[PDB]
Amino acid sequence: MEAAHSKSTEECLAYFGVSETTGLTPDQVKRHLEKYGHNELPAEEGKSLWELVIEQFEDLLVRILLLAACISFVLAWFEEGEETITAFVEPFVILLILIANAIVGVWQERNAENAIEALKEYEPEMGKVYRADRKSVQRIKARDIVPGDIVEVAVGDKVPADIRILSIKSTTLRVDQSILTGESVSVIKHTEPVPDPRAVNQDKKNMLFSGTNIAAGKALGIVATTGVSTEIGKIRDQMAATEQDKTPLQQKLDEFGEQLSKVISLICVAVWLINIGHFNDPVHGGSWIRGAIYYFKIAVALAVAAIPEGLPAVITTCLALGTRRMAKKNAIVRSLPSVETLGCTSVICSDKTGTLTTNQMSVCKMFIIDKVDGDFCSLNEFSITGSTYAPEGEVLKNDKPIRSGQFDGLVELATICALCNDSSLDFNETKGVYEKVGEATETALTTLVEKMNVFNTEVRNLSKVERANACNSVIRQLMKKEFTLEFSRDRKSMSVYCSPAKSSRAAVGNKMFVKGAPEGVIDRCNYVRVGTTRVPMTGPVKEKILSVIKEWGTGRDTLRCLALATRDTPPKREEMVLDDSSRFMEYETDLTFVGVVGMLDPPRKEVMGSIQLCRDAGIRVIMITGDNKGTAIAICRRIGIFGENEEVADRAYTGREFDDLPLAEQREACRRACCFARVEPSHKSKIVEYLQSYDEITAMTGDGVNDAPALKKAEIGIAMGSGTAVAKTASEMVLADDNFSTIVAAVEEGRAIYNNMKQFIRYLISSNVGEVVCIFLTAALGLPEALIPVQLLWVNLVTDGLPATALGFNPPDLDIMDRPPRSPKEPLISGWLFFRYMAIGGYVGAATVGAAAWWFMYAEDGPGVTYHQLTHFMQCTEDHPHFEGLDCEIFEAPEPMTMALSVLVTIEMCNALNSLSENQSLMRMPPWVNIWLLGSICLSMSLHFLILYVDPLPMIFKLKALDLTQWLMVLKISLPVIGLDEILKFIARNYLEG
Ligand SMILES: C/C=C(/C)C(=O)O[C@H]1C(C)=C2[C@H]([C@@H]1OC(=O)CCCCCCC)[C@@](C)(OC(C)=O)C[C@H](OC(=O)CCC)[C@@]1(O)[C@H]2OC(=O)[C@@]1(C)O
Ligand SMILES: [K+]
Ligand SMILES: [Mg+2]
Repeated sequence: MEAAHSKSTEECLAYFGVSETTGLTPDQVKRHLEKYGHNELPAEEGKSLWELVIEQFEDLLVRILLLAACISFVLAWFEEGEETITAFVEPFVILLILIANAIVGVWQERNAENAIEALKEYEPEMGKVYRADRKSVQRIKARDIVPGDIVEVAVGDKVPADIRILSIKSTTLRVDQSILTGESVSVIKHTEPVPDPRAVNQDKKNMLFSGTNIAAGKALGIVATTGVSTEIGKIRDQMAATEQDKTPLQQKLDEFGEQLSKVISLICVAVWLINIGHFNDPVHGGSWIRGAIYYFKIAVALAVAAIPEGLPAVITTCLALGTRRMAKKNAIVRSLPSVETLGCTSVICSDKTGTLTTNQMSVCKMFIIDKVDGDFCSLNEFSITGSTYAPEGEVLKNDKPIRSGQFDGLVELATICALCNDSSLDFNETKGVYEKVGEATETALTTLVEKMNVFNTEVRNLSKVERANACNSVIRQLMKKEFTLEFSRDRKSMSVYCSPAKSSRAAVGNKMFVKGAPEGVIDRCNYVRVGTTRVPMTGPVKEKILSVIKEWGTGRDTLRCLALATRDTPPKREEMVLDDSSRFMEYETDLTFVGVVGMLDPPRKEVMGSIQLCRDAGIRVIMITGDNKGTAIAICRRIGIFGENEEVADRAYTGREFDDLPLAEQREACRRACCFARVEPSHKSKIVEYLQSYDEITAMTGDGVNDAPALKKAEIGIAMGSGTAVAKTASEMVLADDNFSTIVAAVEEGRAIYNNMKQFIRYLISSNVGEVVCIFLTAALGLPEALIPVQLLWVNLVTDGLPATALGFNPPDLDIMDRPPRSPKEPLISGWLFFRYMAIGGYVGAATVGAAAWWFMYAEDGPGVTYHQLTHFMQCTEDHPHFEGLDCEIFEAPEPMTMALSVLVTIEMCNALNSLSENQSLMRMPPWVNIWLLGSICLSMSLHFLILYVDPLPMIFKLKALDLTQWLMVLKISLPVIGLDEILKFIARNYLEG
């Protein structure tokens, strides 16, 4: 029964055909179970260990690599491991990488945490029902509860289903429902219907929501909805229906892999068509099986050359280290790839209280009526110092300090503040500061009362722990608080009914003290207090009171205002019914205005600057607040979201205004809006959707489980460190200190990170371009393998992987927050840069094949063949008494492969430095600029020598070291690559726009 809050207790009982005394019959439970299912959210999504690894191998590059391993493996068993038992080495290495990458997947997944699963923490194991088969109450499993059940809850109970309250057995029922409504304090429940079928949850005063807690009391209810139909259930389903898109880099890599298969596929065909002459060859006289093995030794080399096998390790280690750095700056990143999206944020939607502001409220201003005499009216306005909750401060009139007691209107103002107040103070000895007990707003009032000391209590001789509530306590001993009419939002006030306590001075009698939003309260005043006198409420006095309130709330003060008032002749006690807040407005009529208080919830100190950084970085900032629209706007002005004199008619909206627009104009509103006041959790999600319709990258804050769907949906959901576990698990990032400026500092890192990622991605991939060239020339010409997969893998995982991660530590651009957000569709390599790596790749694939061949042709220690057809090396076995007077195993020699492997290594070290900066020459941007980069390069070079010199490894790698001179040639060949990009860098700077 979705609409139970709007129905009476009788109607709900009749809807289900259940007695409040008996509960459901066993039959009814049977039938209700079948119709409505069990009371629980669905079991976790479907992914198993066997399934996990299949997903690890859906990847296109991973798929190609796997295949490569197989061909490698055949080559092993069908080539003599008796000539070289270092042949079964190649197929093995490949497989291993694939295992690591799949183990990466399962460790990451098994340690991941689903937000929908965090919801289930709000499901109690048990619940209590009355059912017909037994007279006394039954403790049963909560999942066995069914709609129509007569349920019982009490102090400490987590509420098992969405329940329409029937009967409150205790004198009062208080509920902690902060997780659903973000109401900080426990709230009173009642039993009467709530008229509006479209009432938001905060106004369903007669409902208990599944997952919340009973803070006090005891009550009997009827279950309205269960399982997926509850409020927390609807939230689960929104989340589950939310597909989170791939990060831009993820997309670009899938793009790469897609295209990389296509290219590789093309290259294979290419190979075979300059070697199409193999068809004009005689059927007999050729070892085909050696020719076919040749196109497969080259096939596996190709797959290995093209794939940046070390890239996922480098990407993840840079993000990891960025993350550690972010966490020292209060930004706790939950999703490693989020760092990139974070740097892309173009819109930040942020809650105000506690993140743009301190949520540390104090009363800064107050006024009472000084005099009313015709059209003449005079106020007494005061100011109050001290911004903390401490009793430290003074009251000032026209900047002069005054004694509050001297003003009759103020002793009454204080007593209203002291009594119309469910909050208090307490002094903490551990932290050494005063702290709030209750709402921030009301606690500001009890602080105000302490500063006013309106009876001049011997306060000087008072200790701190008792100083906290000292002045308040002498007011609480003057009137007896009989009962209180709790705040509700239909009337936006609350009141307390007091009788005179024992009085030495016989009072007028009972009083009601009320405080609330000024408009409503003031309208219900027929009198204004002037000192101890009372005068009828007139126009000039009203306008004067309201004009000041507007000033304080709407100007640079940005103060939240409460009107304070008392009812001098309340209804007779016996004529009041306290079980239905519907009547409380009527009880709070015919009041006398006594004063207004203005309190401030100040911006965090850093928030000013951050809003300006966002302006500088072209990031829109959207405030979401509970303030009225006029004060929301003013607060925006105060923190720089709006200029002080900027016209913001079309950039500010209330939930009410926003809903009243047709869908088209809701969307246009989101294009420019920077302030939403008094919204519904509904709206956060809608706002995100709209912003995504402008292809925005939206960060969005939240902290309750009611925020969870918007967090899930935003590109970056941002949770509060002090918020719910559920909100955190739905977020890409948690703010350890709740501070908005932490968002902005994380966006900065995200940009710095990605820029450095750009460089080592560009670098590794450009190397793979190169390798693919070498492998291509090997096959295209018909040379002995210049490079082997065993070697190429080593280069791609290790020797290039260290400068790659070193480029992760490229110092950041100083203007990195003076540029607009990066387009998510920005290609990593395109246009002109494409040409640059097109050229560099063409170089290294020639350098590597060259040195290998230079060992063969134009040789000092090689066959020394000057310009011979050592492209026909394969047919040297039978054709040696035909052509060669020389040997033939010289074509499987290590030294050519290690000439190639050495020029590859040396080249990439140089190209790492060309990669320190995209276009800045090492003229203006030296290589010492990256401290760690120069360091890492020297380490890989060691590792080069290690596979050249340490007794086990050379045979494994088909390598043999080269003496004092053969390196000169390695350097002759490989060193120039610097001069190439240094030129192409010069070009971009001076000729194309940039
Ligand atoms: C890695 C090895 C190379 C050989 C490769 O195939 O990558 C290609 C391809 C996949 C693209 C190209 C490569 O194409 C070429 O290199 C031209 C053909 C040369 C053939 C080689 C032998 C004849 C990238 C590598 O070329 C340059 C010149 O660097 C740049 C870029 O890659 C990126 O932007 C990096 C993405 C993380 C992509 O054009 C990319 O596809 C597009 O979707 C992008 C945007 O991805
Ligand atoms: K999200
Ligand atoms: Mg919230």
